[PDB]
Amino acid sequence: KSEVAHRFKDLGEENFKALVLIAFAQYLQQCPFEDHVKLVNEVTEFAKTCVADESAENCDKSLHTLFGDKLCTVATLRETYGEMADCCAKQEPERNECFLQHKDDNPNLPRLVRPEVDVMCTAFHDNEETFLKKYLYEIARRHPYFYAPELLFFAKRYKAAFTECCQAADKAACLLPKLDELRDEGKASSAKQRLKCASLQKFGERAFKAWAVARLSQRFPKAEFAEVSKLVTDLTKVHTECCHGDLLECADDRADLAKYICENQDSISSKLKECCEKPLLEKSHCIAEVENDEMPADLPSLAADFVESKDVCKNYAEAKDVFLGMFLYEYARRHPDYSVVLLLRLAKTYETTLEKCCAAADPHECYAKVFDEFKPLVEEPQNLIKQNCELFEQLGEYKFQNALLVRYTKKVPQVSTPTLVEVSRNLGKVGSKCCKHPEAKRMPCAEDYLSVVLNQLCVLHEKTPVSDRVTKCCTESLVNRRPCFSALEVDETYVPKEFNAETFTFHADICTLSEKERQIKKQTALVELVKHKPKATKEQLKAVMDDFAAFVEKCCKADDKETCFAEEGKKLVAASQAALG
Ligand SMILES: CCCCCCCCCCCCCC(=O)O
Ligand SMILES: CCCCCCCCCCCCCC(=O)O
Ligand SMILES: O=C(O)[C@]12C[C@H]3C[C@H](C[C@H](C3)C1)C2
Ligand SMILES: O=C(O)[C@]12C[C@H]3C[C@H](C[C@H](C3)C1)C2
Repeated sequence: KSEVAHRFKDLGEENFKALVLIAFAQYLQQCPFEDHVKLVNEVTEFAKTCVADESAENCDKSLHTLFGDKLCTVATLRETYGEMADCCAKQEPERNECFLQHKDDNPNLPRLVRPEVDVMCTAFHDNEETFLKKYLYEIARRHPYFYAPELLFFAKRYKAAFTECCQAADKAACLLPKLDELRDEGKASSAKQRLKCASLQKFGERAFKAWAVARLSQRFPKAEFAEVSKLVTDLTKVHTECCHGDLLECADDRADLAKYICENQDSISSKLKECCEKPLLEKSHCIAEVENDEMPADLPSLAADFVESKDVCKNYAEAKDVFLGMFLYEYARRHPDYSVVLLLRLAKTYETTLEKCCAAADPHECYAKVFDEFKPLVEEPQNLIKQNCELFEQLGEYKFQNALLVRYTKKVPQVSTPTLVEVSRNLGKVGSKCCKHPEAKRMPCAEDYLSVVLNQLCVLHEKTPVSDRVTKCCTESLVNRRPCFSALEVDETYVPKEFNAETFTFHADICTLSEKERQIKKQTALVELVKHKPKATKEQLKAVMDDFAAFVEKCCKADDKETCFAEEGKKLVAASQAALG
């Protein structure tokens, strides 16, 4: 057997060459692109020898062996990576483990600049393969733990955006939003992978299994508990392995679970047919994104099994996690309109009540009201969504963002201005996205996107802590994270930042910036204004922002923009200072 031949045949040459590029860029993060292209060509040539004849020299070696051997042939391995060259002195599997240990998650490479649209469209046009591959390389070496097939899926979407937009009348008006959306989707995917892994370390496999029970049950509600339970057990093993970070082992684990699911469609879901006709590379991806199946009609209420039955405490006590899993399965499959975390809150509530009540002489009487305890937990996120979507509709995206900016600056004014801006804007984007869903779809959508916004915040904060309240929210159970953040109040102890005239000076270019860059400059100033006058009322802030808008309208219409911005700017600042007192 030749695993390399098998992979080449299953993936196809184009996918194989792209995944080899990613694999090498993620380990050899400092080698130039042209060196990688040469590694990829040599691996591909060799793979083709194996495709032609699985008995040919070296074709029977394992992928790990061949990949390691290839890394160890890199002439500059010691000069560039130091310790990582010491990996070559090991045999397998120690060698591969040593390579994994020496990938660098923060590699100190310059930020990837978005060039001008015409520059990008010209290069895309002039050498499409090089254009796309080089950026694949740039991103992969900066995100060495990003799962390589997912990276490849994104690359195909980028390729599609350039293909469409570079042939359009207004290239920029077509392309830039598509790049913005793909940037966000990429970061959401990246953050979800990090979430799952840190969660698995920080909270244990039990927590992750509860999450999976809830999510799979919503997705595959016609599946029986034992089937959901098997998928949960395998999914946990898969995520366990993928977090260890060996791409091949992770891929085999994912492909095995995808094969299982596809051979078992009739006992899992009616929505999988399309996914299960895809080639191996895309199958597991497609399954992970499948829409929820329709739930069975005429499912009974949970009262009989979970409250009224004389056997609740007996069934619970004999196998606690199994019985709670059943509860979560039954609740989730009936509620695809709930967030996963909401379902976990309800399961945790159910658990807390059984633990208390099953020790009493009359358990039945003590847990008789447990379903009533669920009502306020469900209503809290439904009501927050309703209120936020109504506010979003009244204000529009930009002013909604500004309302959040003001409120979150007052809550946690120690956070850096850029972070407050980025978070507030992203929360507004969650509003945009999720408020276009009907009520039924709103809570899962908000959970997913908020999870990435709050994670991006928590990552920043953990690297540069500024607030004990934020620390607490970021380090609590991920279940309680969003309610802990919702419980934040205005900071009563904060000392106003001292006035700085430069902070509130604006220049003529603001008139001609993109809407996004103009917005970010205004939002920055708004945060600074709140940090300076954290007790300003909504009326007072609105008066200042209205003057600002008048000021920008007047100076952007003026002939001599530099002097208007300077002179009208000084008048604005002085007036505003006297208003806010
Ligand atoms: C503030 C921007 C988001 C727009 C929608 C409001 C979000 C409300 C939180 C919904 C609950 C998410 C999941 C949960 O914690 O149960
Ligand atoms: C201390 C007073 C100096 C502040 C002067 C005016 C500050 C401008 C407010 C920030 C931008 C408003 C946002 C907007 O309306 O788009
Ligand atoms: O494997 C593939 O087909 C490819 C490999 C690269 C270049 C181009 C666009 C993306 C990324 C998918 C083709
Ligand atoms: O700015 C962005 O979002 C990016 C930055 C680089 C890499 C990739 C494709 C292009 C160029 C746009 C993402």
